[PDB]
Amino acid sequence: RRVVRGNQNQRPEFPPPRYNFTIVTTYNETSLPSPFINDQVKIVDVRTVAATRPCEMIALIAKTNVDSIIKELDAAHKTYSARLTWFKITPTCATPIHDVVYMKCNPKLLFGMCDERSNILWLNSLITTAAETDDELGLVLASPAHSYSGLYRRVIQIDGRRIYTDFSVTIPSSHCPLSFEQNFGNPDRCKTPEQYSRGEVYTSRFLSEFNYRQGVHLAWVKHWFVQDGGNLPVQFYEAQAFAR
Repeated sequence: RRVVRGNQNQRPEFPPPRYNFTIVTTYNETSLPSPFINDQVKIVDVRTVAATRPCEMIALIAKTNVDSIIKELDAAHKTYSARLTWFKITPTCATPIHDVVYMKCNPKLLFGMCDERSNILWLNSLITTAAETDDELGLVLASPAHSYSGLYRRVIQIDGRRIYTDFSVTIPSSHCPLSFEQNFGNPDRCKTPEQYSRGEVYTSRFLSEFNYRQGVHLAWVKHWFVQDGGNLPVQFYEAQAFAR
């Protein structure tokens, strides 16, 4: 288990928690449904994202209809379970890079505001340069390398409904010395359509936990990016307005 270690006087400021949840580190797993689209037709929101300078921090963000599904369960007066999974997708295989399972979700509230969740899973080589956005549905990527270029797919599962968003990402060719190479295409983590179909993909077997709430994880990712020389885009600043 990854833990953050070091002197208190080197911490960033942490925004207050959004929702007090319990990580059920012992919950027993189900295989990952295939992210490939074949026999179940889906509408997909397709976005494009391009970094314009080396080591640029970027965010994969797109409004979805997730609330219209959550609030259908509210009108039914049903709590629900959910799953969030990010993939890097190629025609031959798909690599899950972030995966979370949610239980006892109150549909009066927003996505992710659920009493329980699984371990919060990440590709281990992304933990210091990646985190969720504030509503837990976006992905922040610090110091990408050129090899990050390609197709990213987010699958949100709410009860028995699924939402797909694709991001076509371009990163320029100059080298970023702050980056980590993810080797996204490695067959240990890049799983074929057949492997998903046969029910054989279990994220606990190859992703790693970073069981810190979003506000703490992103605060650290932004702090480490700047302390290593990165130029933080104003998009990732917080509002102080007139206060303090």
